Amino acid sequence: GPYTFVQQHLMIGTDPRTILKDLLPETIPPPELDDMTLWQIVINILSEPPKRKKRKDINTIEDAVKLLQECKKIIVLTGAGVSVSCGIPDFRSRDGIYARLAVDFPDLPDPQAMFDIEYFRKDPRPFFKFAKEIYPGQFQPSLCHKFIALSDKEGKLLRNYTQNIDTLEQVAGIQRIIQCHGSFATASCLICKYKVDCEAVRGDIFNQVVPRCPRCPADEPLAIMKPEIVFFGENLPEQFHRAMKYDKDEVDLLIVIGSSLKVRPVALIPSSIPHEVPQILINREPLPHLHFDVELLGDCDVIINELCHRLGGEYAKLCCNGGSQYLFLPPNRYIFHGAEVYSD
Amino acid sequence: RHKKLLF
Ligand SMILES: NC(=O)c1ccc[n+]([C@@H]2C[C@H](COP(=O)(O)OP(=O)(O)OC[C@H]3O[C@@H](n4cnc5c(N)ncnc54)[C@H](O)[C@@H]3O)[C@@H](O)[C@H]2O)c1
Ligand SMILES: C[C@H]1CN(C)c2ccc(-c3cccc(C(F)(F)F)c3)nc2N1C(=O)Nc1cccc(-c2cnco2)c1
Ligand SMILES: [Zn+2]
Repeated sequence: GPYTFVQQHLMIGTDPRTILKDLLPETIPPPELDDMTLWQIVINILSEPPKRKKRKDINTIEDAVKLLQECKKIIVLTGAGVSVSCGIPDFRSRDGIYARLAVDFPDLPDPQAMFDIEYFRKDPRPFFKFAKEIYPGQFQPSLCHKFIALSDKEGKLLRNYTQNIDTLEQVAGIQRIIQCHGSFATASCLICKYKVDCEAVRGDIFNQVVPRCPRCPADEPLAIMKPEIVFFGENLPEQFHRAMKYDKDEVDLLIVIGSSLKVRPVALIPSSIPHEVPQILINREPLPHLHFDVELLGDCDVIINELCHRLGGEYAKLCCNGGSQYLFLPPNRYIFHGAEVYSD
Repeated sequence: RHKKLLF
C-alpha cells in the first residue's frame, strides 16, 4: 500500500519533497505547505486508481449517430430524468416531491430519507405518499423508453440498467431490463416476511392508509407491508451483480440518460467497463465527476428525438415527426433545449 | 459489498 510506504518513510525522516520531485516531475509544491500535508499528497498520487479518460477520437453528435448505427451490445443506464416527461417528478430538479413533503413532514431531512429503513420504521407515511404519486399502472412511457425498447427489438440492446422504480419499461416493451433498485411488484411484512403482490396493497396506498400485515398481531406497530424497493444500506438484487459480470466484457457502447449518478453501485458502472468503450451522456446537466466522450445536454426527449430522426428507418417512425437548436461547445459538448443546472 | 449508498 501507498499508506504503508509513507509510514515507513516517516520512520526514517525522509523529506516528502524528495519523493514528490519525481512523483510530480514538472511541479514543485508551494513553500508554505506542511510536511504531513505533502505526505498526504504522496498518498493520493500513489493510491489514485486507473481511471478511464475521454477518447480524443470521439466528440460529435455525428460520432454519436455513427456509434448507434454500428454498435450491437449497447448498455443504457437510465435514471429519473427519463420519466419526468411522463409526469413523474425528479429529486434533482426544481419543485420535486420533497418541496411538498417538507410542508407537513418537518422530520423529513432529504428525499433519500424516504428510502431509509430507520426513518421508515419511525414513520412510513412520507414513503407511501411518494408511492401513490409514482405507483405503476397510471403513466405512459416516454420517447426515450420507446427508443430503448426499439433498440432491444432490433437486438442491439445488451441491457438497460435503470434506477427507476416506476416500472415503465415493462409498458414500453424493454425486455432486457434490470431494475437495480427493485420495484412495487411485491410487498412484504417487515416482521413475519408475509409476501403479497402489488395489487394487494394498492388499495390502501391510494386511500392514504398505511398497508399493514393481516397476520401479525394488530398491536405490533412495525408490521408494515414494504414493497421490494431496495433501500439504502441494503443489497441490490442478485440479477444486478449477475448481469454486470457478463455485460462488463460484452458492452461496446454505454449511454447514460437522465441520471445524476450519485447513487452507488450503479454510479460505478461507467468506471467498471473497459476504458476504450465509448460513453455518451444524454442529460439536463453535465457530470464533471465522470469522463464522457460525447455530452448531449438538454431534455432527453428532444435529444433522442433528434438522434432518431438522424437514424431514419424504424427510429424515425417514433419521434414527433430539419434539425434541433443547440449551442456547441468544442470539442464535445452540446446544449439543447431544457438543459439546466439548478441551484439557489 | 456494494450496498445501495448515496455518494
Ligand atoms: N421515477 C423514478 O423511478 C424516480 C422518481 C423520482 C426519484 N427517484 C429516485 C432518484 C434516485 C436515483 O438517482 P437519479 O435517477 O439520478 O435521479 P436524480 O433526481 O438524482 O437525477 C436526475 C437527473 O436527470 C436529469 N434530468 C431531469 N430531467 C431531465 C430530462 N427531462 N431530460 C434529461 N435529463 C433530465 C437531472 O438534471 C438530473 O441530473 C433513486 O433514489 C430513485 O429512487 C426515482
Ligand atoms: C492532501 C490533498 C488535500 N491537501 C492535503 C492538499 C493541499 C494542497 C495541495 C496542493 C496545493 C497546491 C499545489 C499542489 C501541488 F501539488 F504541489 F501542485 C498541491 N494538495 C493537496 N492534496 C492533494 O491531494 N493534492 C494533490 C496534488 C497533486 C496531485 C494529486 C493527485 C491526486 N491523485 C492524483 O494526483 C493531489
Ligand atoms: Zn406480518
